[PDB]
Amino acid sequence: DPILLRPVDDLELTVRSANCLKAEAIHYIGDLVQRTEVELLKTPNLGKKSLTEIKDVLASRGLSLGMRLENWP
Amino acid sequence: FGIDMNTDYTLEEVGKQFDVTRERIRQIEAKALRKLRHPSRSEVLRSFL
Repeated sequence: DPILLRPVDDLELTVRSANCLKAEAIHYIGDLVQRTEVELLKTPNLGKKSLTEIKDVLASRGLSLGMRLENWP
Repeated sequence: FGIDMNTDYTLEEVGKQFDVTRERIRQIEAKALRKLRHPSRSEVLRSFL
């Protein structure tokens, strides 16, 4: 899926969520959807509203969370 | 920028329009410029250069 390997900037995140995501060593949207919800919840400064926005925008873009990904990279 | 109207204004001349200070409008404009550089709102614009 070509949309998975795009940079995480294409999601139009806010300053807080994008800075936290870059501080958690993730640079691919496929990596972001690969991680489970609890793993992103445990990371510091990632609360309910930012994760809710991420879930909503991923669902609106056709993606989701916790999808099993093979052959990465 | 004088879009769909007459003469464009400077930072101070639009300060009286909104009562905001000159510096904040320079930052208000700067953030407006910052939003449009992002993808998904700049793909078609890049075809004009």
